[PDB]
Amino acid sequence: IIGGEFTTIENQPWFAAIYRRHRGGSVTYVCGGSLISPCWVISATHCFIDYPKKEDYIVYLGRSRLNSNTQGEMKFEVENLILHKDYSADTLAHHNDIALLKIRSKEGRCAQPSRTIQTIALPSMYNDPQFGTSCEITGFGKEQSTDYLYPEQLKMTVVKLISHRECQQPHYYGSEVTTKMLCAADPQWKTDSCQGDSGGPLVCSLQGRMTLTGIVSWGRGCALKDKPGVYTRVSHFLPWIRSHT
Amino acid sequence: ACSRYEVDCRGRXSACG
Ligand SMILES: *Cc1cc(C*)cc(C*)c1
Ligand SMILES: [Cl-]
Ligand SMILES: [Cl-]
Repeated sequence: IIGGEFTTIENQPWFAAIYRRHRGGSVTYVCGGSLISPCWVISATHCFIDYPKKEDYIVYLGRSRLNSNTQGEMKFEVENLILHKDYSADTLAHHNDIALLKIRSKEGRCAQPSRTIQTIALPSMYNDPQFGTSCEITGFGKEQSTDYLYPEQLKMTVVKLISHRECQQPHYYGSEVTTKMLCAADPQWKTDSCQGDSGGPLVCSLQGRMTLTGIVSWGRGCALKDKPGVYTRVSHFLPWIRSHT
Repeated sequence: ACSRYEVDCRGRXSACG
């Protein structure tokens, strides 16, 4: 996350931190995700496409730090890793950038809500907030595009929904932006998602409800003018979510 | 380059392409 503020998991308790175990037993961060029901985390297929084997992944809920443990976290294996059979990415855009992870603890259990862990609601079909609505994004992604290190503490920021009209302008994204996407950005272009934030939530209040409107998917650079963050548009993926879940 | 330990290797910002 570029700009924004350090936070804690209690303020974003549906956030999931997803890691990959390596050949030697080292473990590195992969991407974010969001807890949509006790046994299910939703994320982005691009995060997993190169290494699609469920057994390598670890999911933490209730975790506020990247490389250190925090009080109230819970650790899960991945029982099912469901990628979108239609994922494609041209040079910039990723299409059908959505993934599901069925989580299970080594004692065979799913998540339990707590001070640090809660589910986030999905939007009803095709139901998105009005353009200009202020939403939140969160993640362990880079604080500057040019950085090589990741922040150790979770970060969040606020961005506003932009219309497809606005987002489709040749000086924005053009048709690179399909109706299965959503654009969001800072009116001043100072804060944005970045590498490592993919898979994480775009959360909006929609008809009284904290809702997973989007999933961090792609964009040109990070926090560049006329280059919003693009999100997988969750309102347009319910049937896929229901059938796989 | 970019190795197998890379975070979010296909994310925005990444040297992937
Ligand atoms: C170096 C590298 C790593 C991944 C996961 C993807 C691409 C394109 C390049
Ligand atoms: Cl290793
Ligand atoms: Cl699929």
